[PDB]
Amino acid sequence: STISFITWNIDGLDGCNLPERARGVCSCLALYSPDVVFLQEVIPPYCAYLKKRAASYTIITGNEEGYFTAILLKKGRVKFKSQEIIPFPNTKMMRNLLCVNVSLGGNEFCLMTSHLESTRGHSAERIRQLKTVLGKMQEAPDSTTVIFAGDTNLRDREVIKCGGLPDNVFDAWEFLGKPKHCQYTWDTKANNNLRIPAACKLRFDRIFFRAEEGHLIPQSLDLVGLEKLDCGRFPSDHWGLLCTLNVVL
Ligand SMILES: N#Cc1ccc2cc3c(=O)[nH]c(=O)nc-3n(-c3cccc(-c4nnn[nH]4)c3)c2c1
Ligand SMILES: [Mg+2]
Repeated sequence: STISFITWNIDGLDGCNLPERARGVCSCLALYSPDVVFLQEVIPPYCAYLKKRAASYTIITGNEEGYFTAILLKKGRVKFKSQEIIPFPNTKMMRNLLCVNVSLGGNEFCLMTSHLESTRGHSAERIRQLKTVLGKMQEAPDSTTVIFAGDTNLRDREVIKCGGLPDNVFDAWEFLGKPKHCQYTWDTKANNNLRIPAACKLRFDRIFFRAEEGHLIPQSLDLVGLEKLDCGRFPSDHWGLLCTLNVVL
């Protein structure tokens, strides 16, 4: 029993080299062939690109106002059961939590994604949204494997300020012993898409899981989208995260 997935803020609001960058992301999906893809900052022409160049993935969306999140399900592997949209009532950037209940490899899952409140100034709202996500993860039925993968925009001690991760929720990067090779997902030194002159390295993209003891645990975690495209830029200002969870008995 296993699940492989990619989480990626694909910077859809960047109108520069968007078809080439979308091609780049679809090439990654074809190469790594994940069961599920969690995407953030998707825009309408980006969906149209995914429909043609990643046609074997069912695109699940909630609200599609401006830019939004999506959960892609591999056709034939993942069976869609239901979707739930959890609002962030105090969001100023139309952010929300999207859960998609699915069946995969004989196991039941609630796959969640969000793009938590952006900007340093809205730290208090981002922390409240993280609490909502963590609360929803704990509320899922006991026999279901809960996976959150998204752009949290988290930094410093914001997780500590939220009250920390609960006793039954784990960060995949933390669980694997905080490996250095995938410690930053938003790196202005290694990534040139935004042309930020200052060197900034943050871990905005995070994976949280809630699984039964002795069942699914992270096997691997790797950065994706580190290959420069023909235009000399990367598919996004963010690196994507490729993760596999496996059962260890
Ligand atoms: N350009 C640029 C630029 C350069 C350097 C940094 C450095 C940090 C840092 O060491 N810690 C941190 O928590 N955030 C940093 N951001 C950041 C990243 C996203 C958003 C906002 C932000 N939004 N609104 N105001 N600031 C700041 C940067 C951004
Ligand atoms: Mg962006």
